[PDB]
Amino acid sequence: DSWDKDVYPEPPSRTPAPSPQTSLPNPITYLTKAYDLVVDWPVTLVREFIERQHAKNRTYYYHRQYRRVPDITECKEGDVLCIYEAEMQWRRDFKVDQEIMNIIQERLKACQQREGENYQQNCAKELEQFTKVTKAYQDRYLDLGAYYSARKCLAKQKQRMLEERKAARQ
Amino acid sequence: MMNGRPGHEPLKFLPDEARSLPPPKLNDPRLVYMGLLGYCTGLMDNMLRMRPVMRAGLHRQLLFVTSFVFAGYFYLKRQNYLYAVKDHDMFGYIKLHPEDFPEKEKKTYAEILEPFHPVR
Repeated sequence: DSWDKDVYPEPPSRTPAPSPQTSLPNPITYLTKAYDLVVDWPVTLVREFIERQHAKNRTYYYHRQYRRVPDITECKEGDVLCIYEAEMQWRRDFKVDQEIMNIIQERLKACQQREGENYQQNCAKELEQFTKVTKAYQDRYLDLGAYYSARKCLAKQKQRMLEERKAARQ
Repeated sequence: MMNGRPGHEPLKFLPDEARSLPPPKLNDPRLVYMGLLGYCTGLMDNMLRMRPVMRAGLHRQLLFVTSFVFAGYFYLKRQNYLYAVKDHDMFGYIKLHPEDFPEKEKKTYAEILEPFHPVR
């Protein structure tokens, strides 16, 4: 379980206790007990052996955080070095935002499947987060072309800010 | 267009100012390609005269490769001199006439408003 509930929330399961009002045996319970004893125990033993071997030959890998280079806004046009660094960090942030959108979509699908018949009521916050992140994504990356760039994103943001400022005049 | 420059001695292959420039390293792709062209010239000559393509005329192939590398080296040194003196004259003219070549200040991508063309 590398994943954490902070980024992939899951409500605690509330399963009811059995109430076997009938006298018949339960083939589901018998098959689950036999399935555990026959399949789950050897698989658990194999995985424990594998994990013991991994703990013997344990190694590590890291994350490689990048630091913020100067952006496209604060250096002169025609300077290909600053433009290159700003373009690379913008493409990096673009890919990160793609995966943020993927995380929100996974969260929404998990909410819908977990709630089932009550998805129209108790998935309100998941749908609200999905709508807000969709609106922000549409504000920053939507109309950019197949040659999307930091310069094009900046031009779109400046046009949107100009329209909002003009609307705020009246 | 550079024949009328001051100090142009006529019909001079390599003036002494060329002696100020670093020569080719004698194994650079221009000269290696010139030697390859000489070798191909020898092979094509053998095939046209209907001899064995490489088994025959080893002295001819050696002379071809050597002559191509030799002439290519001296011509390459001359061309390096010509390009160097063209760059020198251009930089000197820039320094002589600064009012015709202003150091234009470019501004950042925070004042210019590039129009945005959506691709809906």
